[PDB]
Amino acid sequence: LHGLLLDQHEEFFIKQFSLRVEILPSYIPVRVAEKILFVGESVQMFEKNQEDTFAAELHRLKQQPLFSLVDFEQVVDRIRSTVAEHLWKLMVEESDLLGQLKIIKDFYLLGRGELFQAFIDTAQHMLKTPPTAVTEHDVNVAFQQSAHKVLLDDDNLLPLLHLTIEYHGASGWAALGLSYKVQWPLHILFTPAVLEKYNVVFKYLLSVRRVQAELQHCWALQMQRKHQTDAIKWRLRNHMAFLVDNLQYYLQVDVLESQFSQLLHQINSTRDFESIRLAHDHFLSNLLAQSFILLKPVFHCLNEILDLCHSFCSLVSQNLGPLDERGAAQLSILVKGFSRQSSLLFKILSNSDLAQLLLRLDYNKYYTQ
Amino acid sequence: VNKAAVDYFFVELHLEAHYEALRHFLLMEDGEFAQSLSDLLFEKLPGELLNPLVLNSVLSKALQCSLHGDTPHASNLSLALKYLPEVPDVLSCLELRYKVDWPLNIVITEGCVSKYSGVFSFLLQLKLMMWALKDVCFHLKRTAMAGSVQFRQLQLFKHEMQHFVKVIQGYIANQILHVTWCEFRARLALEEIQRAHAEYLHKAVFRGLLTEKAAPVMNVIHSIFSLVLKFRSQLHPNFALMQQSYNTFKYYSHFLFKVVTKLVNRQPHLEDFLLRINFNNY
Amino acid sequence: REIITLQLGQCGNQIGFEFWKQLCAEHGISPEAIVEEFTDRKDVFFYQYIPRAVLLRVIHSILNSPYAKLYGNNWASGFSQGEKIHEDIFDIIDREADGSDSLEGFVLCHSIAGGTGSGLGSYLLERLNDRYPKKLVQTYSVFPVQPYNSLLTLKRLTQNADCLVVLDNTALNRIATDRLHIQSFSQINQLVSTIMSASTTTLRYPGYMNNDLIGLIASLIPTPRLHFLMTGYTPLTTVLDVMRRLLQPKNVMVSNHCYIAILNIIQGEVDPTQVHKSLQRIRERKLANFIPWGPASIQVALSRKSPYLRVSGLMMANHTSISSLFERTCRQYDKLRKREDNFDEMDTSREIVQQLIDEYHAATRPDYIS
Amino acid sequence: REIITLQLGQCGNQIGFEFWKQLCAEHGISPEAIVEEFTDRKDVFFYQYIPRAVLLRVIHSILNSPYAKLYGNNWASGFSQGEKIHEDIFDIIDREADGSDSLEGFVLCHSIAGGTGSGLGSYLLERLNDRYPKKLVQTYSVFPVQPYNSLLTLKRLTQNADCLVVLDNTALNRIATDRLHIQSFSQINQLVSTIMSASTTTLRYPGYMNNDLIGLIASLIPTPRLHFLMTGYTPLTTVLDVMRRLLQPKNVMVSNHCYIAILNIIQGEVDPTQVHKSLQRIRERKLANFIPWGPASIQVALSRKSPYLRVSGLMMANHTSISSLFERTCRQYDKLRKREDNFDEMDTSREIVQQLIDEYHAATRPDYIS
Ligand SMILES: Nc1nc2c(ncn2[C@@H]2O[C@H](COP(=O)(O)OP(=O)(O)O)[C@@H](O)[C@H]2O)c(=O)[nH]1
Ligand SMILES: Nc1nc2c(ncn2[C@@H]2O[C@H](COP(=O)(O)OP(=O)(O)O)[C@@H](O)[C@H]2O)c(=O)[nH]1
Repeated sequence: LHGLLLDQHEEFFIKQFSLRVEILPSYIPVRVAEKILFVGESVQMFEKNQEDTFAAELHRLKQQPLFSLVDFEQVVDRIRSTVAEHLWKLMVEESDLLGQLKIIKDFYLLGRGELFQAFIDTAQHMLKTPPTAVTEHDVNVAFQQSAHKVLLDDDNLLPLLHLTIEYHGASGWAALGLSYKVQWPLHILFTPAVLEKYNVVFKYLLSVRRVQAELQHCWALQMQRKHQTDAIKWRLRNHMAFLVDNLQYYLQVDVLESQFSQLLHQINSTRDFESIRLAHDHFLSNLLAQSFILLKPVFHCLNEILDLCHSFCSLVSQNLGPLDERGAAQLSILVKGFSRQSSLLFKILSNSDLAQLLLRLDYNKYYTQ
Repeated sequence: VNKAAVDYFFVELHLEAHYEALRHFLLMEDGEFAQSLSDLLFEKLPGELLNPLVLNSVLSKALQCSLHGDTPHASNLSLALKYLPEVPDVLSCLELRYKVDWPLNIVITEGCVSKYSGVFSFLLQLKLMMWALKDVCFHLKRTAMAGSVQFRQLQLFKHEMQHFVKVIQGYIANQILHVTWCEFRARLALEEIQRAHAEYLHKAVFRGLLTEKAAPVMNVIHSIFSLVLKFRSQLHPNFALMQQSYNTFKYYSHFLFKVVTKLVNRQPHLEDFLLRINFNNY
Repeated sequence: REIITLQLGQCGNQIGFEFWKQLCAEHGISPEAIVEEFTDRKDVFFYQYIPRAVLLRVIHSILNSPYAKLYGNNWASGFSQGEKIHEDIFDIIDREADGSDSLEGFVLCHSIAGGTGSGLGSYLLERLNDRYPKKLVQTYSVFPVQPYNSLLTLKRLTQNADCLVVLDNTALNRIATDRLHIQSFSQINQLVSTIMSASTTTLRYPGYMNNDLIGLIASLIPTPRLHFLMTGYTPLTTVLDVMRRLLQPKNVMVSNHCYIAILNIIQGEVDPTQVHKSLQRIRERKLANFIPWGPASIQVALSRKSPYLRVSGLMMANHTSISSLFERTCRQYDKLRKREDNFDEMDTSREIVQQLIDEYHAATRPDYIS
Repeated sequence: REIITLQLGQCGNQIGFEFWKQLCAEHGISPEAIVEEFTDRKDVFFYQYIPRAVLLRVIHSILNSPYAKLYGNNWASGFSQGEKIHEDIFDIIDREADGSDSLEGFVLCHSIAGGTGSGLGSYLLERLNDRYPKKLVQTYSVFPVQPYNSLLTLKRLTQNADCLVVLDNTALNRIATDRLHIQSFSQINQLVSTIMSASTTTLRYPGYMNNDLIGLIASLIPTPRLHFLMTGYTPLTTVLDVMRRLLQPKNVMVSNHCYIAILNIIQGEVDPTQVHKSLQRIRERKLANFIPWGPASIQVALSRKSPYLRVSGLMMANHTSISSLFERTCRQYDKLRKREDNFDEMDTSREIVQQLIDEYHAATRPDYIS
C-alpha cells in the first residue's frame, strides 16, 4: 500500500525488485505471489478512498482464527485490479501509448519504408566499407537529412532516434542498430530487453529491404540496355531470383499489418493493465516465429539467397558491356547453386508456411521442379 | 512560503527587470551604446586613457547617447580596470561591473558577475574589428580618377576579410543573446533562481567559444584578428607587403574549416558554426 | 523520387486535367493550389503547391476553368512540327528535371489516333531515350487514315516506352451504355480518371513496399518485349468478394491465352488476415490460366482511401489476349495498303510489330524460351 | 547620427508622402505632428515633431492634405533648371546640415522616367559629392525619349551614389493585378512605401548588429561598381515559411547568374531557436546559388514591430541578374541612335554603362580576381 518494505534481516519473501521461491510459504500458491509483487512494484515506481478501505480489510483478516486461502485472494485480487485499472488510464488516455506504438511500427518495423530507400541511396558508399570510429556520426547526418528529404518535419520524436554502430566488440550493415530513448511513464512497458528483440527484427527486415532495392536497380539496367545471345540468361535468372525475394518480402504486410491489427484491438477492449503486458509480450513473440527468424533451417537457407544475390547484381553492374572475360563463366556458377536452393526450400515447405507456399505456387510452376 | 517568496521578488523588487537591463549594458544588446562606448575609446589609440578623469567620465558621456536607460538601473556601471598596460595587437583589458544592493545581492552571485567580465572583454574585442575595418573602408574612400588593377584588386581584400567578421558576429548575435535568452525567460515563469541563473550564463560562456574544451578553436581566431589589424596599419607604395598579408589570411581561414570539422566527431553548439563559415564552398 | 508528367494531344490534355482535378480533390488542396485545413505523402506529384505538369486551342478551355492558377491530322505533319520546336520545349523539360531532386520517370498521356499525338508523341519518345538514357518512359496511351496513325506509333512504343497501359475506347464506349446509360467524351472521361488515380494509389500513401514506379512494373515485365498491361476497375464486402469480380472479362476494358503476372490494389479497410484465405480458394477454383515455363505469382496490395472525400478495387493484368487488338489494327493496315517520298518507313514498321505479336503468340507455348 | 531625405519630381514627392504617412503611423505621432498618449528611437528621422523633408504642382495638394503641419520633359532642361537655382536651393541643405548634430547619409527618392526631377536628380548627386565628401548617399530610384533620360542618369548613379535600390514599375504592376486586382498610381505606391518603411527597421529600433546606415551597405556591395540592390517583402507561420517565399521570382521587385550577398530582416516575435534550422533546409535543397570564388553567405537579424499597429519579413539582395534590365534599356538606345551642340555627353554615358555591364558579366566567373 505504500511502496516500501520494512525488513532488515532478509525476512520478507520479496528482496528492480524480484521474487523468492525457496523461502515462499507452502500452502500459498505461486500465482498470488505474482499478483503481490506487481502491486508493490507498481507503487514504488509510481513514487483518495482506495487507501483506508484496503487497510481495514487487511486488519480484519488478523482477527480470523483460521487463515482461509479462498479469502486471502478475495481481497488481493481487488487491490490488483484497482491499481491496474487506474494505471491503464495513465498508460493510454493521458500518456498516448497508441501514438508511441504507431511511431514504433514506423521506424522499427520499417513502417515508413519510403524513408529507408532514400536513406540507403545516400548512406550506401559510407557503409559498404568496414565500419570505423567515424562512420557512426557520418550516417546520423544522412538519416536526419533523409527525414527532411521527404518533407517529414517534426522536432519531436526526431532526436529520439540515434543510430548506433556496434564497433570494436565485417560490413557496416552487420553492426547497424537503432535505439529509442523511452520516456518515463512508458519505461515500465519498454525495458531494454523488449527493445532488444525489436532491434534484432530491425536488422533482418532492413537486410531484405536492401537486396530488393539494388535488385530492382538491375531490372532498370536491363531495360536501359535495349538495343548478345547469352545476354538473355541474366533476366532469365534475374526475374527468377526476383520472385524468390519479392514474395519473401510479401507475407510481411500479411504478418505485420495483421498481428498489429490484433494488438491494437486487445488494448481498446480490456480495461486491465495486465492484459497489455501479456498481449504485447505475446504480440512480439509471434514476430520472432512467424517471420521465420527463430527456425534455423528457413533462417539458414534464405540467408544464402541474400549474399548470393549481392554477387549477381554487383557482377552485372561492375561492367558496361557483355559478360565476356570470364563473366559468363562466373554467372554459370551461381545458377548451379541457386537453382538447387530453389528446390531445396521447396522441400523444406512440403503451421504458417502455407501462407507462404500459397503465393509461391498459385501459378503451379514449382510443381515442375 | 516559497511561492510568496518568489512572488515577492518579481512584483516588488523587479528581478525580471535587472536581468533584461544588465543585458542592455554588459552583453551590449542595446545598440547606440556599445557603438558609442567602443567608438569613443578607440578614437584615442599609456599614461593617458588610464586616469579616472577620462575613463570614469567617458561612461557618463556614453549613457547620454544611449537613448535607452538613464534609470535607477542605469547607474552603478563602475567602468573600472584591472591592469596597467605599458604600450598592433588585439588586446585592451578593461572590465565593466554591475552593482546591486542587499535583497538582490543574495541571488546574483558575486561570482556570476565576474563571468560576465569574462564574456564582455571578448565582445568588446569584436567591436575593435568592425570599427578598424570600417576605418580602412572609410580611409580608402577619400582616395577616389585613380582606377587601375592595383586599386580594384586591393579593395576586394577588404570585402573578403570583412565578410568573415560579419559572419562570426552574426553567430554570436544568435547564440549568446537570443536562443540562450529564450531559455531562462520562458524557464523562470527560491533555490531554483540560483541554479537557473547559474545555467543561463553558463550556456552563454559555453556557446561563446570561451570554454577551455573548445579553446583551440578560439586560438585560431587571434591569427585572423591580428592580420586584419596589420591590414589597418598599411592605410601603392607597399602593395606587395599587403598582398602577402591577405594570402596568409586566406590560408588561416582555410585551416579553420578543417579544425572545426574534425571537432564534430567528438557538441551540437559548434554544429551551427560550420553552416555559418561554410556556405557554397569547401 | 518524383515523376514529371507530360500531356500531348487533345485527348491527352483532356484526361490529364480530369486526372488532376481528381488527384487534388483526394488531398486537401484547394483549386487555387493552396492547402485547406479540413500523413498523406504528397511529394510524388506536387512541387513546393504546384503539379509537375507540362501541357502541350484546348489550353484556353483550361485557363477559363476556376482551376486557372493550377500551373494537321496526318502522322507526317505532326512529326515535321516537332523537329521545328525541338529546342523550344526541351528547356521547359530540362529545367523541370534539374529542379527535381532525383527524377525517376516520365508519365505521358497521348492518343495514337490523335493526329498531334501520332506526330508529336512519337518524336519525343526517340528524343527522350537519346537525352536521358536512365529514365523510364511510361505512357497511358489509348487506342481508338486512322489505322496508319496507330501502327506507325506502335513502332515507337515497342522500343522506346519501357512500359505502357492501353485504354481502348471501343470497350469504354460499350461500358458506357450497359452500366452507365449515356447513349459523349465528357462522360466517359469520368471513368478514365478513376483508373489513373487508383493506378498510383500505393505511391501517394506511405506503405511497406511499392514506393516507386519501379516497385510496380518490375514484377510485371519479365522481358523487354513483353511490355503491355491492362487494367480493371470493379466497383461501378470482403477481400474474397472483390477478386472474383476482377478476373471476369465482363469488366476488363478489352475486346492458348493466359496471363503473365497480376497486381491487385485494394483501397479499402478490409481485415488483412483473410486475404490469404481468399487466394487459396482462387487456386482451388482455378479461375485463371498461367504460364508453365517461368515462376510467376499473383500479388495483392493494400492502401487507404482519401479520408477527405466502402471498398474499391483495381487490378493490373499482363495478358497475351492483347495481341489480338494489334492484329485487328494491322489487318486493316494491310487492307488500306492494297487499296490506297520513299514510302519505306511504314514498311519496316509493319515488320517490327510482326515480332511483337510473334513474341506473345510464342509466349503461350511451353517453349517460349529461345 | 541623423538621416535626411530629398524628394524630386512628381514620383518622388508622391511615394515620399505616403512614406511619411506610413512612418508617422509606426510611431504615436498624430497627423498634426503632435505626439498622442497611447523604446523606439524617433530622433534619426524626426527633429524636435518636425521631419527632415526637402520637397522639390502636386506640392499644393500635399499642403491641402491633412498633413500640412508635417514640415519640361527633357534631361538637359532638367539639368539646366538645377543650375539656375544652384545657390538658392542649396542653402536649405546647408542650414539643415550643420543644424543637425551629425549627418550620416542622404536618402534620395526620385524617378528616372524622363521627368524634370530625373535631370534634377543628376545635378544634385554631382554637387553632393562636391561639397560633402564624407556623407553617404542612398537613392530609391524607380524605373519605367524615355530611353534617353533613363540611360543618362545611370551615368551619374554609377559613380556618385554609393548604394541604390531599384524598383521597376513593370514588376510592380504584375503584383498589382495578381494579388490586388486593380484591373492607379496611388494604388501601387501603397506597397512601395511598405518596402522603404521596413527597409529601415534596424535603424529606428536599436539592435545589436547593424545600428547605422554603413552597417547594412558595407556587407553587400563588394566593390564601388557592383553597387546595385533589389528588395523583397513576403507578407502580402514560422521562419522556414518566410525565407522560402522570399527567394521566389514571383515576389522580387525586378523584371550564368547567382547572388553575392543576401540580407533578411524579420520583424516578428518568432521563436529564435529555429532560425538556424531554416538555414539548413535552404542549403540542403540548394534553392539558391552563390558565387564560386569567395565564401558568400546569407545573413539574418531580428527586430520588433511597432507595438501600436503576424510575421513580416524583408529580403535585400545583390543579384547579377540586374544586368539584364540594363541590356533592355541600352538596346533601345542604339535603336533610337539610328532613328532619332556636340552630343558627346551621350557618348561617354553609353560608354561607361557598357563598362558596368561588362563588370557584372565578369563577376559570375570562377576567376573574377584579376
Ligand atoms: N478517351 C478519350 N479519347 C479521346 C478524347 N478526345 C479525343 N479522343 C480520341 O482522339 C481521336 C481523335 O483525334 P483528334 O482529337 O482529332 O486529334 P487532333 O486533331 O490532333 O487533336 C479519337 O479517335 C478519340 O478516340 C477524350 O476526351 N477521351
Ligand atoms: N512607381 C511610380 N512611378 C510614378 C508614380 N507617379 C509617377 N511615376 C513616374 O513618373 C513619370 C512621370 O514624371 P513627371 O511627373 O511627368 O515628371 P515631372 O513632371 O518632371 O515631375 C512616369 O513615367 C511614371 O513612371 C508612382 O506613383 N509610382
